[PDB]
Amino acid sequence: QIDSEVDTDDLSNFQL
Amino acid sequence: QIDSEVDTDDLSNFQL
Amino acid sequence: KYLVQNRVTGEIYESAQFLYILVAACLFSNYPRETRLQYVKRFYDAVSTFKISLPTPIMSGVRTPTRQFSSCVLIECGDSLDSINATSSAIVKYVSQRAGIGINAGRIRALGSPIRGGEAFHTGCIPFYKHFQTAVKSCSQGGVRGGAATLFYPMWHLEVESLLVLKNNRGVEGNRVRHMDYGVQINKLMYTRLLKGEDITLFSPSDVPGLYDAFFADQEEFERLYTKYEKDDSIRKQRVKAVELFSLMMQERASTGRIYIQNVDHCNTHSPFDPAIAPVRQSNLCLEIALPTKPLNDVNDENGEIALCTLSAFNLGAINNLDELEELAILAVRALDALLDYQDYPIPAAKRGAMGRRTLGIGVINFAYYLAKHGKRYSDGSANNLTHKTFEAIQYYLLKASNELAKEQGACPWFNETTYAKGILPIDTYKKDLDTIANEPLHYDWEALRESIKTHGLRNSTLSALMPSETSSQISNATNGIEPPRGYVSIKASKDGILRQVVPDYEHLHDAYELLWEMPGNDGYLQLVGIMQKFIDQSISANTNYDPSRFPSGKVPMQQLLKDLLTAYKFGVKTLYYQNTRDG
Amino acid sequence: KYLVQNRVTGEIYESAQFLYILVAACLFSNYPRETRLQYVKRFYDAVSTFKISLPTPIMSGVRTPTRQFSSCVLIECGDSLDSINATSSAIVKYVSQRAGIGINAGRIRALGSPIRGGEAFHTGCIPFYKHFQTAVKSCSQGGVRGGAATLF
Amino acid sequence: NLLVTKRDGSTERINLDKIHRVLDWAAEGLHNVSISQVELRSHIQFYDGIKTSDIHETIIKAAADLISRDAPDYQYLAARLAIFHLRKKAYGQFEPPALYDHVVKMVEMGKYDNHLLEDYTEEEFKQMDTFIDHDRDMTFSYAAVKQLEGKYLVQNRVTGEIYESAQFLYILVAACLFSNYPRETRLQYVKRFYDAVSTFKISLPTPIMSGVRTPTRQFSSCVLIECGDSLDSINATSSAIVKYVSQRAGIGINAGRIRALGSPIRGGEAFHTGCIPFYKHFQTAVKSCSQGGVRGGAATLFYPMWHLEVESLLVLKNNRGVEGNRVRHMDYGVQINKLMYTRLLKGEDITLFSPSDVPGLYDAFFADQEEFERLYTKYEKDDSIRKQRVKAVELFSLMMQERASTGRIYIQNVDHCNTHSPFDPAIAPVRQSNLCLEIALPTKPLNDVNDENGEIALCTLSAFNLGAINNLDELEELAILAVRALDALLDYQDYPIPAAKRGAMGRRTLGIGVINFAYYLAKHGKRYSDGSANNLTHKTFEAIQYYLLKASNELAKEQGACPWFNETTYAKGILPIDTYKKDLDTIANEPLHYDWEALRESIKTHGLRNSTLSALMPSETSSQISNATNGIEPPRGYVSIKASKDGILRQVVPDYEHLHDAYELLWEMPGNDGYLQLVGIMQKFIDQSISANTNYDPSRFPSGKVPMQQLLKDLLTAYKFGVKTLYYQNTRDG
Repeated sequence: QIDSEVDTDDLSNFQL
Repeated sequence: QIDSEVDTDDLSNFQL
Repeated sequence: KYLVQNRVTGEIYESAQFLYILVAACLFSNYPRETRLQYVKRFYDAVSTFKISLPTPIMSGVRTPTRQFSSCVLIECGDSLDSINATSSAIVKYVSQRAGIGINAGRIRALGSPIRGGEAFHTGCIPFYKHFQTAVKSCSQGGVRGGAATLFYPMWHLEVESLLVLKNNRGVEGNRVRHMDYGVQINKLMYTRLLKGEDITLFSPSDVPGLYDAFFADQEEFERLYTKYEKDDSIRKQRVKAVELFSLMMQERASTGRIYIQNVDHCNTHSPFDPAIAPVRQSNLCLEIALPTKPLNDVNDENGEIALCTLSAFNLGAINNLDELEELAILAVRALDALLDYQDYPIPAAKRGAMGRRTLGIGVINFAYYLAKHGKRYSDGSANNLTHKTFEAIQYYLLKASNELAKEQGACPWFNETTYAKGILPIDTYKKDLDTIANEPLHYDWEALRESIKTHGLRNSTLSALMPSETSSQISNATNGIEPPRGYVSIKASKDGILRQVVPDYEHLHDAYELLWEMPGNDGYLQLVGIMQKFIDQSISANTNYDPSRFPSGKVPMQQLLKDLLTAYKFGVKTLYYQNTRDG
Repeated sequence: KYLVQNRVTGEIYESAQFLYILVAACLFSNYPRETRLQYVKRFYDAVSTFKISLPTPIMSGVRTPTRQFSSCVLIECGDSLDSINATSSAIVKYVSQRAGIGINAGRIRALGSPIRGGEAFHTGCIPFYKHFQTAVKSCSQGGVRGGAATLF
Repeated sequence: NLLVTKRDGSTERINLDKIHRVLDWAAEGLHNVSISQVELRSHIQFYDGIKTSDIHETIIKAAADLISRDAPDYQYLAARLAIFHLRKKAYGQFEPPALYDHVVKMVEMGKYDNHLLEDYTEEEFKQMDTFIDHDRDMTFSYAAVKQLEGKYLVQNRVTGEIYESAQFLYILVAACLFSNYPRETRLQYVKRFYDAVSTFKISLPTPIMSGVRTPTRQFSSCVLIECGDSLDSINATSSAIVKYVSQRAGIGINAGRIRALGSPIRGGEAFHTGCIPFYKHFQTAVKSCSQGGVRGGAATLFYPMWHLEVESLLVLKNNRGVEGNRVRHMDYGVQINKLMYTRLLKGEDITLFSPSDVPGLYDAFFADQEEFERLYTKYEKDDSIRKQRVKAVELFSLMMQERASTGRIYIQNVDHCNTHSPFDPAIAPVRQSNLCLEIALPTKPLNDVNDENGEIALCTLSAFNLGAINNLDELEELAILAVRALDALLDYQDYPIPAAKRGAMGRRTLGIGVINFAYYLAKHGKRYSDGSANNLTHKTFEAIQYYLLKASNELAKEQGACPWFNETTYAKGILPIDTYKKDLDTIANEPLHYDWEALRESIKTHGLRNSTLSALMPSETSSQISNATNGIEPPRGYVSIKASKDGILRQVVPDYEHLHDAYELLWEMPGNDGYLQLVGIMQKFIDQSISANTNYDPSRFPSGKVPMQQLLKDLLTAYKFGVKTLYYQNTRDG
C-alpha cells in the first residue's frame, strides 16, 4: 500500500 | 446475499 | 452413455442408427404384422431426425437383455415402523437401478407424540429422514455421486422449523440431513395467513383427524377442520407468524436452491385425478411428476401404490408446424405404452400403479430456440399467445392419440378414477386468472374429444409433464427443456478435453435469444409456466432466478422472493423447482 | 428405572418388595399348584436378598401389561439387497424396543465386485454400514442418545 | 380484463390508454427513450387487483432501471413520472392548489409555521403564486427527486404521506427568509430568490431546505468549539457537543490545549492521566444521539504537531491496539506551521512539549510565527522544561502513514490560516477548523455550558452553481440574494448555547462556496491536471469574492456592520488580494478585472455585514438535486450509483452526450499538482478554507505502493501554494 523510505537529500532542495 | 425485512402492508394488497 | 459397449475394455459395438432402428423394433415388436413395420419406420424417422427424445435408460437399454427402465418413482410413507421399513426397502431396490425418488414422509408423527403401544415415534421425523437418506445413498460410489431423492412434507407440520433447515451447513450433525432435497407443501389458506399478517398453527398429523387428507383433497374441509383444531385447546399445537415461517423457508430455498414448493390445492383442483379417490399428495425428484400413491405395509404389500412414470419429449425446434404433433403424439404414446408391458417391476406396488393407471410424462425441449426463431422472448409477455397455442396443440394431440389407443386396446384399468372419466378436461379446471394474460382462442375441437373420452376412455391416465433435460437435449443440439440458455456456448469437462456446444442457429439468432440473465425478472417466465400448466396433466420443473447485482447492495430482497412465490400461485403454478442465484 | 410410576406426573405407585414378589408370581404363574408357591417364595427370597440379579426390562416390566423383554439380539446379513433390507427392518423393529444389536455384515461383497445381474454391490460395504447405523439410530432422541450396535 | 384497486378501496378496470398518455407526457422533449420498453417491463409485473400507487412505482422503477450513459434521458423520464405520482399523493390531482389555500391547510395541520400567514396577506400569497412555475418540477433528474422525497419535502415520517411539492418549498423558503423586509422591496426579493433557487443558481443546506417554513428553528449544522485545559471547560465542551449533535450538527473540536499525560497535580483536578481519556469522552458526546452508537454524529478533533502525546494521538484511528489506546469514531486534524516543515526539510529534530509547560507557545503558534520561533528555540534550550525529541521525518512519516491508512488524518497550516485571513490574529486568531476542513473562525473556551464569555463559532452555508450561470456578472445579483437570505437566517434560527449566539451575532459569519466546478471546467475546455484551468479559476474566484464582498458591504450600509467588525483585517482596509501566498504569481497571470480599490475604501468606511463570506465545502445532496458535479471535485465516473429501498439510483454527469471527452475523471489525473494549484488559486480569494482532497492510485506506482516521498512532496506543494487545510485522502482500490 505504501513505501516508507524517504530521501532527505531530495527534500532539502524544496522552497517553502 | 438476501435482505430479510418484509412489508406486510404491501403484501396484503395481493389477490390470490 | 447411449451406444452399446464394453465397460472394461472400452470397445464400442454399435452406431447411432442401429440404436435407433432397434429401439423402434423392440417397442413395436408385438404389433400386428399388418402395421408393425410401418410403425417401426415412422418411429425410427422421428427419433433419428430428433423430433422425439427419450430417457437414457431407454436409449441405452432397449434392444439389450436388460428390462430395467424405470427411472422415476414416487413412494408415500405411512406413520408406522412397518411402512417406514417397506418404504426404505423400496428405495434401496429402486436406487440400485439408478432411479430418482420422490418420498412423501409428511405423515410421520412429530417428536414428542404419544407412545404407540410398541413402536418409537416419540423421537421424531428426523432420525427416519436420515434413514431414508442412507437408503437413497446405499448404492452410490463412496456415499456421494449417484442416488437422488426429494422428500415432501406439509408446511404446517409441527417440526417444520427443524425440517426447513435440514440442508443447512452449520449445526449439529444430528440436526442435519443434507443429501436429499425437500418440497414444502402449501395451500391457499397458508398463503392467506401470510397476506393477512396472521399466524400459522403447526400440528402433528397424528393429532388432527382428517386434516392431512383434506389438505390435498378438499380445501373447504381443510378450512373447517383447521380452524376447529386451532380452537380445541386440548390438541397439541404451536403458533408461528406466517411471515416468519415463509421467510425461513424462502431463506433456505435461497441458500441451497433446493427447498422446493408444491401447491397441493392446485395439484388437486386442476388434475387428471378425482381427489376424493386418487389425490395427488407428492411429486418426484424434479417436481414435474404428479401422481397418486398409497403407503405400503411391507415391501411386497399388494395394496400399496408406488407411482411410476415413463418420460419423453417433443423437440419444438425440429417441427415446421404444430400439426406434425398429431403423428408424433401417436408414435410417442404408442412407444411408451408398449414399454410399460416390456419393462420389469421389482416391487408389486409399483406394478400396480403402472398397470392400473398407465401414466406417461411427455414434455418438450428446444423451447427457447423455438421462441427465438418466432421472434418472441420470455421476459416481456410477447410469448404468451404463442405458448397457449403451442401447448393446446401438444395436449390435444397427446389426448387424441391415447383416446385412439384406448379404442384399439382398451382404457387403462383405473381410468374411472380420473376426472377425464367424468368428461372433465384441463380446459375446464385451470386457474381463471390465466384469462388476464393471454387471449389466444382454442383452435382444436375439444368438445368432439370430450365425448370421445367419455365414451372410449384413455389408454393413459396422464400424458404430459415438463421435465428438465440435459442429455437428450445435448444429443439434438437443443436448448434444455423450457429453460433459456445461461450463455451462447456451453462448456463441459471430460477426460477427453473441454466439450463445447453452441446454441442452435447462433449465426442467425444471437439477438433473438434471451439469455437467462438478460431477463429483468421472473414474471414473464412464470406467466409462460402458468400458461403451459393450463394444458399439462402433471406439473413443470419451473425455476426461479435472481441476480444479486440487479439489487441495491447486491442483496435479493425477501419482499421480491415472496411476491414471485405469490405470482406463481396466482397463475396456478403447481410446483417450483430449483432456485438459481447467479454468482459474481 | 425399576419401580412402576407415571412418567408424566412423577407419581410412584409401588415399592421394591412388591416388584420382587410379583416378578416371581408372573414367571412361575404356569407352575402346577403343588409347587407354584414354593418356587415363588424361593425366587422372591433370592432376588430380594440380592443373590440373583435381572436385566432392567425384566425388573421394570414383568407384572405390567408389556411383553417386551428382549434386549439382546444378533442378526446376520446375507450378500443381497433383500437380506440387507430384511436386516435393516429387523434392526429398526428391535431398537424401538431399546434392544442392543450385534450385526454380522462380513458377507457383503467388497467394492468393485462384478455386476450381480440387477443389484448394486459394486459400491461396497460402507454405504450399507451407514444404512445399518441410521437403522440402529432410528428411535434415538435426536439421533444420539439411545440405540446401540456392534458390527462384525 | 385486469382490475385495479383505487386509492380508497373501490375497484375499476385497468386503463392502458391512461398509462400510455402519462408516459407520452413524461417523454416529451427527450431523446433515445422508449415508452414501449417501459410499458413492456412494467406491465408484465401487473396483477389483477393491483393498487393504483403500485402501478406508479412499477412504471417509475422501470424507467429508472434503464438509466445509462447511452440513454441519459431516462433520468428525466423517471423523474417526471415520479413528480406526477407525488402530485397525486399530495394533492389528489396533478395541478397544485393555489398557494394561499395550500399554506392555510398546512398551518391547520401543523406542518407550516403560522407566522407565514401573519407576515403575508392573502393578496401577497396570490401575488407570490404568479411568480411560481410548477413546470420547473420537470427539470429535476431522477436522483434529484429521490433526494427531494427523502429529505427535503414536508411529509409524515410515520405514515409516509407527502404534503408538498418542490416549488412550494422554494417559494416559502424565500417568503420566510425575507419576511422582515420593507413592503416596498419584500416581494421583489422573494421573486428573485425563488427564481435563483428554483433554476438551481444557488444551493442551500438540507436543514434549511427541509425546515424553513416549518415550526422548527434548528438550522445550525456547523459548529466549532475550543476546549480549555480544565475540567470545567472539558465538561462545558462535552455538554455543548451533546446539545448540538442532538440537532444533527457536525462539530470541530479543538482539544490541543489539554495538558499531556504525566503533567503536575493541578491542585484538585486530574490531568495526570492525559488527553486520551478526555478524547474518548468527546467521542461518546458526539455519539450520544446516534441510532445504536454508529450512524449519525460526526466530529473532527484538532491538536498541534508538537504536542507531547502526538505519537499516541496520530494512531487513534488505527485498528490493531488496546481499546484504551484507540478513539476511532472521530477524525483528526494535525496543526502544522512553517517551522515544523523546515525541520523536515533540514532533516532536523522536532521537540514535543505539553502546552502547560511552555508559556506563550500555544498562542504564538497561531498568532505570530516570529514569537513562535523565539519561544520555541528558547524552550528547546531550557533543560528544566519537560520535552521529547523526535526526528521530523519520523513524525511526518507516522502522520502521513495514518493519513494514508484511514484517509481521515487531516492537516491545517495554522500560519496560513492567520497570515491570510479576514481576522486580526492578535485579537481573533483562527485556531481550528470544522468537520470538513473548510471553515476557519475564531473561538473561545467555555467555563460552563452557559458561560457568556466563551465563543463557539457557527457558520451558515450556501453555494453558487457554476454550471447554471452564463457569465460571471450574474454573480452580482446572486451574491446579493445569497448574502441577504443567509444573513436573515442568523436572526431567525435558534441558539441553544449562549456562547454560540455570541459568535453568530458578533461576527455574522457566512460560508458560500461552489458546485459544478468540474462541469464548468469541461464546458470551457479546461482540465484539473495540466495547469490549463489556472487563469480561468483566478478569474472565476475573483468574481465570486468581489461580488460577495460588495453585497455584504451594501448590506452594512443599509443595516449596519457586524458588531465585531473591528476585529477583522477588513476593518484595517486589508483585503484577500493583499495577503495571499506570493508563490501564486508563478502559476497564474490573470489580471484582476474588478475595481478592488473602490471596494477597499467602501469597506474601510461602511464595513461588512459579515466577517466571512466564502468557504468551499463538499456537497452531495444539493449537487444531486441540481444534477451538478460535487463541489470543486472531479467525478469518479460518468455514472453515479446509490442504493435505496426503492432500487439502484443512477445519475449521469451533466451533458455527458457533448462533454464525455472534455471531462477529466478523478483517476485520469496523472497526479495531485494541477488540482492543488487550483485549490491554491481559489484560496487567494476565499475568506475561510477549502475541503481539498489528495488522491492516489496504487497502480500508478512500482509494485503498487504509494511512496512516502510522493506523499510528502504533495504536502509541501500544498503548503508552498498557500493551501490552508487538507481534507480526505482518497486511495483507489483495485
